[PDB]
Amino acid sequence: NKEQQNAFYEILHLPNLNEEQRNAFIQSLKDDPSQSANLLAEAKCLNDAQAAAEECIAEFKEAFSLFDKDGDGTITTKELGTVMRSLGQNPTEAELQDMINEVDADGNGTIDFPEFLTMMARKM
Ligand SMILES: [Ca+2]
Ligand SMILES: [Ca+2]
Repeated sequence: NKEQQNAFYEILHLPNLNEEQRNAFIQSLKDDPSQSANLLAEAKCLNDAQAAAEECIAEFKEAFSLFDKDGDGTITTKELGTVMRSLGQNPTEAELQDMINEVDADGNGTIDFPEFLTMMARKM
């Protein structure tokens, strides 16, 4: 309860959060203060997505790692499928292909972290 306390305060005073959002980070950092640095980062991104670039990239990396299970810095068509069918969805292997193709810049059949970034940026 030393650097925890700091983050706590900082979240309290992040201007742009609404008080439902504020409340979320707060009581959740109470139940698990070991997670202090991570909740601050997420809120920092939530509050100013332009100003909190590193914190957004931070969180977005962990999102990447979720699909990129073998960790070769790339999301294959298979890894997409592997993740999705684990979520009870049943895609035809032709939609998995259309889903990668729809966010693939250099058109090499997979998805790199920069391409991943663009997709996130796009909606919103
Ligand atoms: Ca991979
Ligand atoms: Ca690519």
